[PDB]
Amino acid sequence: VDVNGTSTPAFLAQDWRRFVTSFPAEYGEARSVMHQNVFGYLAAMVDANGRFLFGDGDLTFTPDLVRERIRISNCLPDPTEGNTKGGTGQDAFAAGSFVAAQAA
Amino acid sequence: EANYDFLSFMIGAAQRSHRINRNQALMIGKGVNEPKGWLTENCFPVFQTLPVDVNGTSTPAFLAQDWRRFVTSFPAEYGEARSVMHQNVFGYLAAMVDANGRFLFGDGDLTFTPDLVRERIRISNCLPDPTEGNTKGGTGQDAFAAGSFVAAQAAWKTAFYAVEKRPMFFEQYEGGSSAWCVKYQFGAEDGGFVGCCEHGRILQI
Amino acid sequence: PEKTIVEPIRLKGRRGKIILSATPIAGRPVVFYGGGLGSPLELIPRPGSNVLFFPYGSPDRFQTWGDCHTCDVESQLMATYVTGRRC
Amino acid sequence: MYFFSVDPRNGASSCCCESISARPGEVNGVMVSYAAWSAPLRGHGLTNKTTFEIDGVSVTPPKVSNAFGRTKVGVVFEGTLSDLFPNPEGEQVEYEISELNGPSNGVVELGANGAFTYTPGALFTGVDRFWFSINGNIGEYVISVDPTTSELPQPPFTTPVYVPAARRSVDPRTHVLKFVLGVSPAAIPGDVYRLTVRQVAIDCDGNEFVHISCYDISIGSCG
Amino acid sequence: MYFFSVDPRNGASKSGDVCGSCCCESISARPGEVNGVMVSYAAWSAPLRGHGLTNKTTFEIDGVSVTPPKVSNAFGRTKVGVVFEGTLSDLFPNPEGEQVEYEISELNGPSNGVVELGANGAFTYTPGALFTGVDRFWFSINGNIGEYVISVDPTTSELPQPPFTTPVYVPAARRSVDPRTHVLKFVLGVSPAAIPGDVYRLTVRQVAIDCDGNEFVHISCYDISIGSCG
Amino acid sequence: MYFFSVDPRNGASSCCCESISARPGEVNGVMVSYAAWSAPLRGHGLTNKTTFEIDGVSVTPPKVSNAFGRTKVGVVFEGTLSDLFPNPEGEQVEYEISELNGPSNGVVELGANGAFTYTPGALFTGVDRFWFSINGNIGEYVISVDPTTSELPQPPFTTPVYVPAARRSVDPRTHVLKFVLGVSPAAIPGDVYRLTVRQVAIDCDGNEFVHISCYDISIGSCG
Amino acid sequence: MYFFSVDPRNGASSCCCESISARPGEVNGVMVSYAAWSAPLRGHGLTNKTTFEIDGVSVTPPKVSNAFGRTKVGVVFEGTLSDLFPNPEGEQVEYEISELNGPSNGVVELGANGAFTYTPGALFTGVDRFWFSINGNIGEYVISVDPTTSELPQPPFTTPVYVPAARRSVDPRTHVLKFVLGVSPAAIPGDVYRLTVRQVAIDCDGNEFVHISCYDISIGSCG
Amino acid sequence: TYMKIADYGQLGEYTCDAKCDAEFGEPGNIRHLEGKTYDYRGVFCFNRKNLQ
Amino acid sequence: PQVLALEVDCNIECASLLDLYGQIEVSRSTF
Amino acid sequence: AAPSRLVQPGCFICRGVAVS
Repeated sequence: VDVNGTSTPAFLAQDWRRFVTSFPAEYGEARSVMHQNVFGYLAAMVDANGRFLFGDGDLTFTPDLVRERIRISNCLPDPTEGNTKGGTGQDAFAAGSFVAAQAA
Repeated sequence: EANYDFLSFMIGAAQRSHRINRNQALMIGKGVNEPKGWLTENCFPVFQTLPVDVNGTSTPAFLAQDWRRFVTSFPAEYGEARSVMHQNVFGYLAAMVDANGRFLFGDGDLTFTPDLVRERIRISNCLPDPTEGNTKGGTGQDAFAAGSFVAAQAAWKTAFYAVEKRPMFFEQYEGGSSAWCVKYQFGAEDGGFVGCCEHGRILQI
Repeated sequence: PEKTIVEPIRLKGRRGKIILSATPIAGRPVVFYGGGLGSPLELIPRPGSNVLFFPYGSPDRFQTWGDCHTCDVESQLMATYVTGRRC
Repeated sequence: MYFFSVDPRNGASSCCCESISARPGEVNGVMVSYAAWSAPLRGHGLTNKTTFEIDGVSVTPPKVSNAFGRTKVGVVFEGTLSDLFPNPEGEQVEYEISELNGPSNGVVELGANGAFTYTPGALFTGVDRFWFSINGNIGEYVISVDPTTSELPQPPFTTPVYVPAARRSVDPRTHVLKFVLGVSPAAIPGDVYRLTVRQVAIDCDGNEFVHISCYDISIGSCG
Repeated sequence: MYFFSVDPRNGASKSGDVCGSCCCESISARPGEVNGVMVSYAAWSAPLRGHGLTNKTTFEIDGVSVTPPKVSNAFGRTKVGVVFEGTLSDLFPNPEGEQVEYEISELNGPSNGVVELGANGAFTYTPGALFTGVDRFWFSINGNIGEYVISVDPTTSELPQPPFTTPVYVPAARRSVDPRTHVLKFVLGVSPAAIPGDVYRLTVRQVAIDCDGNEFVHISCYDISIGSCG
Repeated sequence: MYFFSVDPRNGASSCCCESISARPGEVNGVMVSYAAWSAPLRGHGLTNKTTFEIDGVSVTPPKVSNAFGRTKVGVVFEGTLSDLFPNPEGEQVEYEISELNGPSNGVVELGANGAFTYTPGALFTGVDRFWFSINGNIGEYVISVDPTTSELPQPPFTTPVYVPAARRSVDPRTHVLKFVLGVSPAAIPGDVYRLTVRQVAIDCDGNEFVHISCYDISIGSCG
Repeated sequence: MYFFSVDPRNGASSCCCESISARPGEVNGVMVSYAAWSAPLRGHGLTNKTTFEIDGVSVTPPKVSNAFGRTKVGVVFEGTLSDLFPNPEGEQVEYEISELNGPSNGVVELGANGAFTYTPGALFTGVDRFWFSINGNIGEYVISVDPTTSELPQPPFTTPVYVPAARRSVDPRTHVLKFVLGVSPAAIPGDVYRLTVRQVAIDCDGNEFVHISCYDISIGSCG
Repeated sequence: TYMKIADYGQLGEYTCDAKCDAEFGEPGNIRHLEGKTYDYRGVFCFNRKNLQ
Repeated sequence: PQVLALEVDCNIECASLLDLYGQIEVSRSTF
Repeated sequence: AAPSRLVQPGCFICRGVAVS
């Protein structure tokens, strides 16, 4: 995304939805695994005006995960470099990193 | 000497080739000795969508505003009519964003999945699939390549008929089997034809 | 004197005594391609004694059930090496 | 059918290229067995990315020139056959239409003196060839019948020795290459051509292993 | 595929054939080929019981006879999609007077474009649509082969200047080693511009590793001989 | 094909240079075997860095002079053949054109008195030659047909004895040098030329060893 | 991997010392089997109280001199290469940095005239060497990268032939001594060094049996 | 080892209803391939008094 | 040499647009 | 399989009024 003409790497909620619904349903039901910082990264996103994309005012977004097929395992690689990386205006988000998986 | 069964594997390996060939031919079959599919028949009235502007460029596109317009424009007196689309289009729909940042459908629940049967959208996977391998959403060199199938909609119980005569059969061919090569033979008979092709419309980019 | 030999072989018995015609020199792995096994596999020979012992862990079998131009027959078992002595 | 087992490039084993005899008019087939060179390079076998090239090492340029014409479908086409043979000396001209190489979708009424008329077969749109012979010199005459709308392209005047566009096939399971080697009826006995073959292998990951060989075609009469 | 058994450094040596005359073993190559070479360190590293080989091989190429080429090379530059034009006549400064039989080999032509050879040292490179990168093609000015490299720029700023591949080269990363059997593999590439007769020398420095992590270096050389007709 | 074994330069086993007989018009081959000199120098054999030089020891300068002409493509060329033979004595000039050494891409029709017309090969651009015989004395006439655009350069009037330039080859496996020895049709019988060959071998590490030898080419007739 | 079975000191079975061939650059391994000497001496086998000594019997002193530089972390270091080749006669200096013996944790680019720049890898402190080649003659240039704090000591300018510090071992179950023998890249071919080994066994009560032997290391190129 | 059914061939063709014969189709591959299993091991010692 | 019963195949159908179209059944091959 | 992109629709709003 072109942050004032710089093109930093990014990953926004629109990408997460388009990635999980693309799985061809004739393969069966699939679960997604990812590091818990990523799920924290999704939960703290913001729209242009400042509101939250998930749980529009709750201080917390804590959804039923087993009803969303996400299966957190803090044992995979996380693109947030633990934390304190990723999700910047500039100077973060390692191009080429891993985010999450999905499969039967 | 096999530790398996080729035959029952092959018997299954032929019906799978029949089911997928029949359904595909019934869609895109070309005239002679194949039922004329409704795609190539090209008598369903086809609706094509406008292009959009971006930085002066006139890229073709497909907005949620179109989909609602297309579905609702079915004449009411023809009856109730479902829709058909490759799931990559429905994935393209659920992932749209309004001006600021909100999703259009399913605002703030990580996923939009309404009961299709209530929105009358039967979904498939061997339709032309305009978003090429889910890689042609479109802002620059990803424009939809105007002139592609997107979705169809028709009162199917009267817009197209599929006839059936005999299900598949398998018969040994004594003769031709030259004492090395046991040769089986299979076949089936069927067909289809387009009825009144006024009930039914096609969307395109 | 150094000469290679593309030579079809067969598999005598369980352990597969491989009767190569000539003697394939030395540390040079004699390859067996085709014959169903998708990828080729290099086995070292035994100096002087052409006879080899085909393993029992073929990584592929790449069968072709359900064909009528060849009735499936069976690809072709072959083997190449270099027998001659130099100098 | 010819067959050449190529050398495996191991530092082991009169002229350089192998020998191929050819007869004017024949269209034969060649097999090459790349097994000895591709089997050790265990990968995904061969790939259909072979490239050919034909060069002339002895030509004896043709005496009679070729020519080309045009006509609409169903319409008879007539033309000359004398302005194609500039003769150095002054002698007589015995024009002849080789029966084994006549047209394929019409008939030709060869007149007495370098004149002919070509009536195309009923309802036929395409290209048609027939090989005349002036004083023993052979050259082809190409006629393209157009489907009365506009036109067809102008075909490329087949060479003395050629390999067809796409009749090659490569079996990755036994490392064998096949192609077709056709010789025009206008080939001149004694001439020699050279066919170089560049065949590409592939590793497990997607890189290339090139290999080049050559062949010497000798146009001989009576095989 | 070549094969070589490296000498074991045992105080004894020179087993097998070695029809000797030089030091480095011999390798014959033909201009244009890209072949595969194997080396079997089993004799030298197996006694040195440890973690076998490592992927720290180092190669070097130096020529013992070059016979400098006649025609120079050249560089060309053009943006994406835009047709390129260039001259091929000032690349053959000839000492004596003779015509210039320009020719483009159908075997070494471009890979993402097409070229129409003109009447006098002119040619049209129309790069492939929707393509940006570096592309070459090997001309032949009266027998002497050289390469002409073209980079089509993706219309933004520019592309860098590639290094003009040498006669003999070992590709960047196409080697491997199987520590279970002590066998090294790599690829040996020969440019189409190598002159038949020349001889290049390839030096290979292979390093084993003990049970604890120290080194056992091994140096060997090979004499690549650019011969025509295999 | 001449086959000379070079002296081994070991300080051990009429004139100096060996004898090579030639005939005006022949283009023969010569093979030299450096095995006796370069084999004990166990290394990488020969390298293609040979160099030839031709010197005359008996010439008997020619009675007739040569000539150079020029014309464009397709346009008929005319020329004379009378100022080419400055006759010391006063006699007749029996012009002639040998059918063995006629032109290659045209035709010539001698006039009655030193006249000729070379109608160039239609659609051909380059250079052509032919050899006349003015009263037994032979000389050459060079014609260069230009591709109608600008001009063509001037060819060098091929010498009596020449050694083709690109036909030199050496086989490092058997220590043999191959080169060609062509004799112009203008070489006068009885003359003697001298060819000096400087052939360079190479040790195992790339250094140089030079070897020099000479051959006395004696232009004879009747073989 | 050399293997010597030492003399058994039983009054029973050209030069004195056994031979060892070594090549500049290699790092090889050696085995010695004291079984025939220490097995009858029934004790506790060998002990790790061995000592080595390296002496030169032929050196041919080096032509080029070495040099030591110093620098901190991250800071680029610059140096010349012209004050290191004392040439008694006048000759050109074909500077060359061998790609094989380059630096280990940095990178250097050779200038055109005795110049080079060693830019160490980021976040690296220690000692780094690389071997240059002035006109065939080989030397070394040792640089130390300091962690910017105070200073680093002086490294010992590795010798032509060395035995590494602590890589010896011994197995008292089979009476075998193992050690490493490494040759510098600057050792000159043709020279000869002498390696002496003092091995001490042990009886049941802790006393000592000494044993001395020698080995002649001859630095030869090409194995 | 185990089976790896690659791709069912294309068998039927929808031919005309006059010929007294079918037409051959492409076959399928099965690719009997294998795979091994690794092992995991280690040790640890103790005194006897120092454990009582 | 421990052949399993595993039969990983991993090929897909489509869905089917057959329960949509109106169905009719005929015995003769010409209606 | 080679890494394929995942281009999703941008901010698509309007079809009748160009911006000044």
